[PDB]
Amino acid sequence: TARGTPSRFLASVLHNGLGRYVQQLQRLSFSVSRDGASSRGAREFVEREVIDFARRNPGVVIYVNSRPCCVPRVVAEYLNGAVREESIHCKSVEEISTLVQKL
Amino acid sequence: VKKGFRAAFRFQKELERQRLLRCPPPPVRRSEKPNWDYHAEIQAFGHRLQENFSLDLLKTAFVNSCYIKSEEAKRQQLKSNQELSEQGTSFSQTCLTQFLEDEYPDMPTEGIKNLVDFLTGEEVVCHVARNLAVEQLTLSEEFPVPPAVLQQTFFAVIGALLQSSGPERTALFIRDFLITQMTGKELFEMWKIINPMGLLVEELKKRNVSAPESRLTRQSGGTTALPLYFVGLYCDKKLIAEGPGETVLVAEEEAARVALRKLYGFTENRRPWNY
Amino acid sequence: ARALDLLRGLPRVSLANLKPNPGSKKPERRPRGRRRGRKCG
Amino acid sequence: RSRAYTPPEDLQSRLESYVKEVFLPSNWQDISLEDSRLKFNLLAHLADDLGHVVPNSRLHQMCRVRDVLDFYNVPIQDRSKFDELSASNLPPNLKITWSY
Amino acid sequence: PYMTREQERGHAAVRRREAFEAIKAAATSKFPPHRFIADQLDHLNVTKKWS
Amino acid sequence: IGIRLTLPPPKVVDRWNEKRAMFGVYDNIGILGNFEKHPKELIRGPIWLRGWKGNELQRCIRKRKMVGSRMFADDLHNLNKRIRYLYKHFNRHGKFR
Amino acid sequence: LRNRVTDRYFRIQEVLKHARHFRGRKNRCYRLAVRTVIRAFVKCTKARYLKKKNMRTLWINRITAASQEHGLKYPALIGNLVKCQVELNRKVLADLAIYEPKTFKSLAALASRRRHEGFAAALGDGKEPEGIFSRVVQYH
Ligand SMILES: [Mg+2]
Repeated sequence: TARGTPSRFLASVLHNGLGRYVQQLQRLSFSVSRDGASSRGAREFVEREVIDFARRNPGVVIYVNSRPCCVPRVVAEYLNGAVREESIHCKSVEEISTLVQKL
Repeated sequence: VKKGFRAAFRFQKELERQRLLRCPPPPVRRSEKPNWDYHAEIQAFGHRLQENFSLDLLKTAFVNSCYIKSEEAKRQQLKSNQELSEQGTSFSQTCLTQFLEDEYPDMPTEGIKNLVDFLTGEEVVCHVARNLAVEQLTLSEEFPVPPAVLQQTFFAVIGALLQSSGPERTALFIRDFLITQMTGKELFEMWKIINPMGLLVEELKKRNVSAPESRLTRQSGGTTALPLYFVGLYCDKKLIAEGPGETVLVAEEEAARVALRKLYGFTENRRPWNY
Repeated sequence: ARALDLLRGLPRVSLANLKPNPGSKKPERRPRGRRRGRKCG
Repeated sequence: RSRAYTPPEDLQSRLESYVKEVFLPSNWQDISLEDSRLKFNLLAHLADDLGHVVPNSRLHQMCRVRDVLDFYNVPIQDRSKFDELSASNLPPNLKITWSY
Repeated sequence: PYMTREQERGHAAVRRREAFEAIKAAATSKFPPHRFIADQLDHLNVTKKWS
Repeated sequence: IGIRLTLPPPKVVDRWNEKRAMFGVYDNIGILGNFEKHPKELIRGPIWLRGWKGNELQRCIRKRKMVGSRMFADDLHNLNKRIRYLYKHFNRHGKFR
Repeated sequence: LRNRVTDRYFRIQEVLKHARHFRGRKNRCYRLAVRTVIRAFVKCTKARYLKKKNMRTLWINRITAASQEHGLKYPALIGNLVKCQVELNRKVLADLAIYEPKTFKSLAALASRRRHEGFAAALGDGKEPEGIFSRVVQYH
């Protein structure tokens, strides 16, 4: 509830739309287990769509780390330093392409 | 002893979070943390700003002088920033003054010099460079990057951009990132003046207009601790300004600023910047 | 049988792939929670 | 032992050597292979000449030398996924490390 | 009223009968759905890995 | 606050144990051994419930009739009380009749 | 006990984290804190109806304030801006009262001139030419 949670005002980062639009996403960092059942949808994102995503946004540098993980993650880093680590554990391919385009 | 792994694994990771809310680590830069690739992140840098840099020229616009004097002192157990932050500072000190003079052709030489002293001073330009991810692409000696070095580095990026696309791209890149920083600001929040009534007399004598008469248009609660006055500034029975204030000398000093903002074309309802 | 050629591309059937027929296993209904148990039926 | 099989440019020719060594009439791409001696011999040559066996799951599928010809003019590519991605035109904002 | 009772006698009986015969053909066409080899072999995919 | 401050000692598990590697062998001894044995002559447990499944009233009535003659005396008296309880529960109480 | 609950610290902490800013024992003890977190969560969703209502009476009270500086009343302004086909809502009209008061002096003038054009039209009931600000722009 709003008294239990903080608040803020509506703001862009550096007046994001005035002169030019700067994409605020800086990095994306996937960690996908190769032999691992939870990353089975995220393995197909790295297969199918991580090349296609990396040409719609050239200002975002993408990392696919591919280690022994139990819960695959995407760590979305922004230009102002905020870090959103969302978990793509046992998601489909469709639920990740909406997850990553939302970040 | 209840058996099982998963609650003890959750609780171990939720005590590490409490170890960081009691003992947080000192800041390290993004370079010496995982997931980093410097020739990647410099390419991806320019694509964000929609600018075509030349990567030999942009890479050396991050190599500061202090970074170099640590590498050679560590080599007992590269070209600098300086050439490119001289062409990028002299240009944005001169490409900024051309925009502020075309938009406000009535501001004096003393004010526009102080407007460009604010847009190219350390406190706006190190808010621009920190949110454009310059602070993560610098090579420097210490961390967090001090604003002597970061104000220097950001203009070497403007220096690199000038030799990669010329002024007819760089006059945009200053208009979109430094000129936008004055939006929603008052004039004397940048150009801070002492005694605006002195500065208002001489501007009025310059335009061959007679003296302003301080005069009390409206007031309220003159014998309380919360008064309001409005002091109107009449130049031969026409008012050029009026301003409010807690006492009379506050309202006369502020109506002197209200006159200067109307004289210079820096009012609140003035025409916005065309982008 | 075209279905056997589909078995070539799929990974090998282990004991970690098995699944009953849909409808063969009903879910056991046990009295915990707001709907199933307050007076528990 | 590598499973990387490339169909050579001359597979249509080397097979006509190998039907003729297993037999020899015309229309040599439509012989029924219902003899097992005529199926074992033709398929034990083509493995030892090429290094690419017929799997047991595809063995009953090839009843014609039509059906043996097109098993050998497909390629089998056997690479890791790190080899498959890094040799597949990654855009320069994409880095794939592989801690394995 | 535009017509009387004698004029609207049976005037929608061809559509009213046809509307129920679609309600009746909706109700007499209940059956279990077709069951495929597609949804059964697709559970083998839960152990798909990389090489 | 009953949650452990250290994570427990690790569970190693030998998947190629002799019990696990040969699990299942001779479960099909009847249908391809000319039916000389049943698969329930492989099950090893209490003598009264070899090849036989029942609920708790069927189990204690069967354990009494088969092994009650050599049961311990304070352990037999618990069995007759348990049969007398599960008779009263299963025949007199419940939601469904 | 075959299997007992180990995750119970994390179920307490989903309800106690929402109660951390409360008074007394309803931030610490879970049995009291679960009845207040529920009651706080009931009030939060029922206040999506009263945020919308309490904003509008605040807009109406700020419009009644500013249309009385110009002599009108609230119903004489709002009903008459409709007859001029001016479909500005109450949120914008309270924004024009505060932030652009020369325009609110124009809308109070438009609403009053249409108000005088309605008295002067409905005196001679029957065929009389409409006022300038009484013509409707019909759309088809
Ligand atoms: Mg209860």
